Amino acid sequence: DTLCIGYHANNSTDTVDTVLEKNVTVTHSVNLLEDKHNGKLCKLRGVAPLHLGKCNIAGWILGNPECESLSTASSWSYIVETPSSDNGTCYPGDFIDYEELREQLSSVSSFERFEIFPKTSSWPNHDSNKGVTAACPHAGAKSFYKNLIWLVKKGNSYPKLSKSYINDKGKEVLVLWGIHHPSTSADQQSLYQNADTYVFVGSSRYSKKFKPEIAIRPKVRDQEGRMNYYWTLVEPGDKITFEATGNLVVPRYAFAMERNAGSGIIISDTPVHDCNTTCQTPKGAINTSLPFQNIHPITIGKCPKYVKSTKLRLATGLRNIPSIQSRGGFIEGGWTGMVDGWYGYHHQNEQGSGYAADLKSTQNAIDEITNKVNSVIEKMNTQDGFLDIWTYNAELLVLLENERTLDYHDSNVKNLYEKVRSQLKNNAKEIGNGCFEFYHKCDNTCMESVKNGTYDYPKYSEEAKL
Amino acid sequence: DTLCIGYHANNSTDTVDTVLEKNVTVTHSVNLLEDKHNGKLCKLRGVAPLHLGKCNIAGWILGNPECESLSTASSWSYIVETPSSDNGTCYPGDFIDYEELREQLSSVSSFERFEIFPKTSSWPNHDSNKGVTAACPHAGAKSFYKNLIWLVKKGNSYPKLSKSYINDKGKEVLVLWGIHHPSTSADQQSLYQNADTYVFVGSSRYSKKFKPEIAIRPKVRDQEGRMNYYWTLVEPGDKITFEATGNLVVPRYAFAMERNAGSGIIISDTPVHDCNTTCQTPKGAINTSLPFQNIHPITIGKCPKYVKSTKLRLATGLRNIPGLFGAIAGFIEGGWTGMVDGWYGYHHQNEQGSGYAADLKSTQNAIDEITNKVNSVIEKMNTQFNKKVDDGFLDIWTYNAELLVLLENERTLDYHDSNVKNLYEKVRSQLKNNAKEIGNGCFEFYHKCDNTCMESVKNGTYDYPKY
Amino acid sequence: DVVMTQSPVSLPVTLGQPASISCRSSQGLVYIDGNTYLNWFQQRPGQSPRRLIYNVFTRDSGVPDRFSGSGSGTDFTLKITTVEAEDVGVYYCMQGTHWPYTFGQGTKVEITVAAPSVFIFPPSDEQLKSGTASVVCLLNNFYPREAKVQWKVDNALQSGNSQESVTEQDSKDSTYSLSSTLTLSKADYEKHKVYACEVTHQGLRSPVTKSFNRGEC
Amino acid sequence: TQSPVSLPVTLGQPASISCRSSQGLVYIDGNTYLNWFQQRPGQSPRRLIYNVFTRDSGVPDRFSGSGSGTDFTLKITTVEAEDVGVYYCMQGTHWPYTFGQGTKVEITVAAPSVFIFPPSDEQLKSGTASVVCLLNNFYPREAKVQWKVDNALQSGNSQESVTEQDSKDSTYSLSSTLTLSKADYEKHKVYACEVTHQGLRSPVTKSFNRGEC
Amino acid sequence: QVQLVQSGAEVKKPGASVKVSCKASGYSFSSYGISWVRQAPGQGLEWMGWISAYNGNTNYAQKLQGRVTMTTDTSTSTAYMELRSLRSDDTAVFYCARDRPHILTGFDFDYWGQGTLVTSTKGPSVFPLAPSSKSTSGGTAALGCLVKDYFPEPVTVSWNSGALTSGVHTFPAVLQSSGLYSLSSVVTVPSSSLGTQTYICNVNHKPSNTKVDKKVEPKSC
Amino acid sequence: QVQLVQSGAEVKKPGASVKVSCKASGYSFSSYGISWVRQAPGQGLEWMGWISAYNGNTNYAQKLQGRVTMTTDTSTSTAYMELRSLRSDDTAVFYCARDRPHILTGFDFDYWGQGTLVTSTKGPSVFPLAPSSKSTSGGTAALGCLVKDYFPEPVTVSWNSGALTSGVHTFPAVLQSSGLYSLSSVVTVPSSSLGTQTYICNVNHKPSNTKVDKKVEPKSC
Ligand SMILES: *[C@@H]1O[C@H](CO)[C@@H](O[C@@H]2O[C@H](CO)[C@@H](O[C@@H]3O[C@H](CO)[C@@H](O)[C@H](O)[C@@H]3O)[C@H](O)[C@H]2NC(C)=O)[C@H](O)[C@H]1NC(C)=O
Repeated sequence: DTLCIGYHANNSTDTVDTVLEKNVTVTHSVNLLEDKHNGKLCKLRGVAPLHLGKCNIAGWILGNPECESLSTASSWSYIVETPSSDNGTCYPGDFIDYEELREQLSSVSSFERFEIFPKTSSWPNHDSNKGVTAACPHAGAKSFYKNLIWLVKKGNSYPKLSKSYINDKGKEVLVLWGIHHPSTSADQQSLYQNADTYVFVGSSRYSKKFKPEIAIRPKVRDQEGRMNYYWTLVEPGDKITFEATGNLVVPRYAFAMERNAGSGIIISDTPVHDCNTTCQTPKGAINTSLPFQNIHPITIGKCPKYVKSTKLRLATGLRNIPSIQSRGGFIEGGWTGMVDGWYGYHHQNEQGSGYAADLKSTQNAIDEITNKVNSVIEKMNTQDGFLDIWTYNAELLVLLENERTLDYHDSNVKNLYEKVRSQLKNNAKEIGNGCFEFYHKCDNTCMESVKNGTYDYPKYSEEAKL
Repeated sequence: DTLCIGYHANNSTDTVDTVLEKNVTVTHSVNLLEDKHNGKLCKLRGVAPLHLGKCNIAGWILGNPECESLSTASSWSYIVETPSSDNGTCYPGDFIDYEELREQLSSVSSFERFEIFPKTSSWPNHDSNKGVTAACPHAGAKSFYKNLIWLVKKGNSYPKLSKSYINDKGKEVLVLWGIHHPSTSADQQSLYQNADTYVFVGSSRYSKKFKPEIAIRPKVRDQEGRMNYYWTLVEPGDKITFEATGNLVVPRYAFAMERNAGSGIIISDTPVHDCNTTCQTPKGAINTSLPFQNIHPITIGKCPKYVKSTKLRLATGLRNIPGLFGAIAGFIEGGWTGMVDGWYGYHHQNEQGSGYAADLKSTQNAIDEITNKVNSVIEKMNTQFNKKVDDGFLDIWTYNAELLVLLENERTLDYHDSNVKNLYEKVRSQLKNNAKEIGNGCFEFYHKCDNTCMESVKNGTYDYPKY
Repeated sequence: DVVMTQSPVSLPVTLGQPASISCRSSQGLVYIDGNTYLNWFQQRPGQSPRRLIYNVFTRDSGVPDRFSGSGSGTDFTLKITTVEAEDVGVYYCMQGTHWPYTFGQGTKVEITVAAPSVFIFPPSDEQLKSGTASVVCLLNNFYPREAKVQWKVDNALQSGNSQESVTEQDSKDSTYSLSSTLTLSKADYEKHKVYACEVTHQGLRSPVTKSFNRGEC
Repeated sequence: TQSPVSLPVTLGQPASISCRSSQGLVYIDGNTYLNWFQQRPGQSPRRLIYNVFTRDSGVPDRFSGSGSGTDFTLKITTVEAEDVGVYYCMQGTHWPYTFGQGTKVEITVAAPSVFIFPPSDEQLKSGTASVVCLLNNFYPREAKVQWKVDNALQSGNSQESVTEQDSKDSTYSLSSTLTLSKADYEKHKVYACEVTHQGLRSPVTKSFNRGEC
Repeated sequence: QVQLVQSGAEVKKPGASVKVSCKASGYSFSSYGISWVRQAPGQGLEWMGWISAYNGNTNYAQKLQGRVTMTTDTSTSTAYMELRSLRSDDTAVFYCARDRPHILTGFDFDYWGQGTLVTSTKGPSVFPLAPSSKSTSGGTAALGCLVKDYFPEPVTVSWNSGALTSGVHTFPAVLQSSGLYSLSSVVTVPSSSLGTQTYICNVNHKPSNTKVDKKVEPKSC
Repeated sequence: QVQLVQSGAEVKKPGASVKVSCKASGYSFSSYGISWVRQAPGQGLEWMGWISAYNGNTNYAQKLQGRVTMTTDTSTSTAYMELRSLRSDDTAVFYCARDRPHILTGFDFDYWGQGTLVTSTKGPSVFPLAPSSKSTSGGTAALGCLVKDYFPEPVTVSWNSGALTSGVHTFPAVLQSSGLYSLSSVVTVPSSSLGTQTYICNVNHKPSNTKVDKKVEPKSC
């Protein structure tokens, strides 16, 4: 008769990193990093995103002739841009408060474009048809932004402008206009007659006076003068007012909208799909089951915290050593046949042979391991400098806790062997391979007495030999 | 004849913490956290300034009657305050730009108080003697700040004031003044006659117009009206100007000074000595090889970086006993006190004699790798290091450093455990059948092996001539 | 033990629009490699509960795609797009890894106006031959559940001698059905002629009365 | 790496030297940097501040070595005249010990007292004549010595030699030696050395006539 | 096909013990874990115990740990459960379902039981609820059975032996002052089919092993 | 009184080897721990080797590893040094000092050596530099010795056998076109004591084992 002790073995190929060793295979482990992918840009919530192709946000909201006219979905949860989408503001200049505007238009519930100032009626004392340029071509001819009108002098005079609109739509209206900055004084006179001009856009929420600068720029996009683009939000009831004596690109179409909170912009070449998935990334989506992810710093929605790590996997079980292939510390090889628990015995007598796990040591380990794994997930709840240091702090903690895990198993096995060794001092000798050579024959019910933890030896060892 | 292998042992009581175990005793280790205590401080000789004692900075610079008048040392790099500093602004109010002023006066190379506006001459059209109050008592009577003058109306009139000073001292001058905010309109009239008054203090580096507010504040220090205290620095050549029609506490004594960079304030009850020691804790050694201390979150001068840890000690040697691979705490269950030459060594036993000897090839390679790894840690510390970033990084860096010391200590002891297992395998692979394994890290030499034969095993060149 | 806290205990909803329930625990669940929670259960009235979304997100075999359980760590929900009429019953939270399962309070799901059709049934002759008379009033397939049934014996209001019983909301047509039973002795039943139940309900322009005369079909 | 290689200083005021290394050496239990020694001209160096800060036995408290991590310094409050010589940094941890270039330390105006010594009769009885000029205890070191034989300037036939700065009085001493054959020495009468130095209102000449004490 | 079956409803007084069985049919019996759960009306659910055919070791609920006991048989493929003392608030409907093979693996309740309702005995008197009126209504007739004065629950009632299910409403049982339960079951039918369509209600009260099939015919006056 | 002693200055041509000893003498001698360092004029210092009689295995400088060799004796308490090939850039003063016997415990040069200066010989002719003109100076007289045409250096010169040290200046040796070295040594004295105070200079050129004591007397004309 012979009784031996051993650990669990499995066909798992999960590898974890410890303090001393790395790429260590274990029987059971939990990952702390989900970057699993091949997901395709989908749609957060039922609401699909607005896809910008051949244009950016500036060209879309201003209405560059090269962009696709409405169209335009009524509602969108986010906006997707292309890196090769660089034709936006056709006329040179810069968009004032562009980052702010990008975040406003990110998420919207209702969106409607309307003709705030009709070209035919609103401007009787100024020429609106001449407002075209070579910088904004449509069909091999001079054109301009669909949403704006470039007012030019009507003959030999540019009368003082004063137009206003009252927001009766019942929801905040986005108004956009432009201020022209000519190249030379000759062009300034040829466009608005007057020399010392000014522009003023007043409202309850916004007020600013623009004095246009007449100067020769480097001349890019075939235009020597520049044009700055401004915008504001008119609350329902507030009245926008446009007082100006020249150099003003009045608006034609405003946007009545009801914005939504949060969200952002994605700049990627990935296409759109209809799988209705709820987090999103710059390139695809994820299942967000894990509290960490490593795809891109930019994330939309309730996604895991981004962490730039090669791999994070916390170990739960013990080292997997099956050692049985091809032809065939103190103990070598694992118990593939035993699946009852992590630690167990193996009896051998005339009645039969079989494996059995010690549930007192196994259940106490599962309770402590599960408790320790949850204690680590409770630590991640700590919500560029912090990112790199927290990543290293998390890496160090996973490596540290992996060594404490495998040593806790190594100790639990040594305690199980000492439990058997202390019961039968002389009735059985130590083989040295984690087994015990029973001198006296011990039946199945006698083997259970060792498992129960109640063994006596009133019988002689029989070890007389020799 | 027998040959044995073992570790180094010594009388050291240094304990280090590892990943698996804690409070582990080791043979050699370097500390990473220093706590000596202030003798007194006592730093850079004289250098503590005019020990403030019962007053604070505001009362000292303004000249509260309870504070000791100059006196006052000519130079000081830092200032010491007491928590029991009851005497500051005797007349109620608040000191404007107090934190700024504290950092300016921290370190100074030259400091001289001079009478910018003499009481007797500078104010002929205003009464300067009446400027006293019960809030600032000296000897059981109404007094006032020694460095300021509280101008009152001269009879039935308060004429427009216009006084100026040109800084001819050749160094920036610190000027201080006050603006009174009375309780009622009756007190305003009784002090400066006019009702709608104003004050203006102009200069090249500073300009502001004060309109005093007349309101009943809750009573403090037996005064219903309060008084705000202002100050500025006049560069050499710049002209300060005081235009006012009432409610102005003109200066009497300004301070010509030459500031120094950095420094701060110390608020403690410890007394003073003279011992010429820099910022690092007594006895000015300082002389702190470690870059860490656990005394105060902020310390003054060129000091090491603060970390609130119970103990940080990086391990260099092995476990001191006068494992994973199986060596330390395994087959060899004890260390050698007699062997002192090296971490790892042999022990021969033959008719000629017996003695210990260390293997310098394994020992020197370990010292070079350990020293290199210890220097790599001190490098990673110093090379890479408002309340969520100043105090937030501290708690996380402390935990990051604790984790790293714990981690590096386990890698150290396993590196020793492996080096010894490699030394035993080196001997075992040489004598396969010439000597058996005892199991206690020793070998039973069957054939005779003298001192010259034992050296051949140390050299690494063993022959197989006999049974 | 894990504290499985449900909310809300009573969940009123309607057809077409979706719904959501919330469960939170004292300790986080992981149990080695993401074994996690067990799921959520739908228990219909007088029936055993069936599996739905095991392992938090993995759906059960033989269950429509309308259901969808999502969550990470402690909390939060199980969403169901478009509620059908059969989606009614009690729901409960999953076990907390550790053997103390500790289930929820199992919150109760409940779902156009429909007027009841009213029927009254006189005592069967078989029964009257044993000394007891049971008159029954049936209000079939109405909505909402709020309904009022009064008994009148010879035009006098009754009190105490009537019991009511209602079915759960129908799994197909979303209607409630109700029964009222007037239990009288054979003695009292022989003294009075006119038996009637008066019904009021939002879908009724006027209160409805179904009546009959004793021994007179 | 040492810096500077040449360190000029004066009495009363302190001084400081700088040494930096490739690695932040420590060793086990903070041996760190080896201490620094002062090597006087024609003498062995003596210990000063071992273990970076611990001072040596038998050394004044004026010296004070301080430092942490791979740069270091050594301050000396008030420089005396004896604090002169070459200083070096001490290799640590490594056996490839590697020392510094070291810094040569050198220290009121003092005019030289000038003395000239004619050839001793003993020497002239062997065919060579050596005239010696002595400039004793002067400062600063800058000094000029010209030889004149019968009032004619000499060139090449003179060698000079200077002591290091005195360990007590902070002065330099200098010797100039005119080596001539006995032939040339008999041809000319007047031998003289002309000395110029900042402390001299005028150039000084010490001279003598041959065979005429 | 792998549906499991268990014992029917029972009734025991406070003090006497009770035993319930749960057979595994249709298996696919790889010997994996079985569990037991209770559910009292008005409360919720709480775990009772667990047992495995792979592992002899079992797990019980600390609160009821002393009284409960678990046993099983591999040959017959059946699990048993027993309780010691009884009381009013300990009475509940007991269910049984599969759980897991090993302790280390995950848990799942793929298949569930029927529900042994354990809680003093009678058979019901079944009285016809007949529809005449003016034929109930022109387009729809109502009829049913009055299942009265039975004890204890629970009672079954189908129509024409399962053939008729559409339009059937079986109401919750109600307790009476007598201590006996009462129940009604109705169905709507085409008023034109009354003269040609036989309607039977099938009442099964298993506690008294009673079968009553009552024909509900109209009022041909 | 604790100090070590070593061999005197030597001289060898390029090709021949050289040996130097370093005795321990009084008093507090660690049984073990000795190091060697060189210093050439115009360069700095560089480690040569180390040795212990414990005996910890010795250590040499990789650059000079081929040639250098270390040996020691416990009885005589003396350490020896040896070099193979010599060259023009190999000339330097070799020093010897004690080290930690353990070597791993620490490092310290508590006591240093004298300095064996290693590079035909020839003794110097010592000529008196006698006080000249009138009272040299009224308050101060100057005198010295001209130590000429010796080889190889170095040479010793004290005054009245150590009695006279205050005021003594011994100048650096200087090389001459002849290939021989020259040196001067002067001292200032009270001009009044010339007639009553004997002044002797003591010149020792150990390479030729030569002792010359020259009395420098004035010019009583
Ligand atoms: C973690 O698991 C093992 C750890 O060793 C890695 O797989 C092994 O990688 C080595 C190369 O690093 C392979 O060795 C090669 O073997 C061939 C003969 O099979 C030999 O000709 C080559 O010269 C080389 O030595 C080895 O085959 C490979 N597999 C095994 C079973 O050892 C694995 O890549 C590691 N993964 C990560 C993510 O770290």
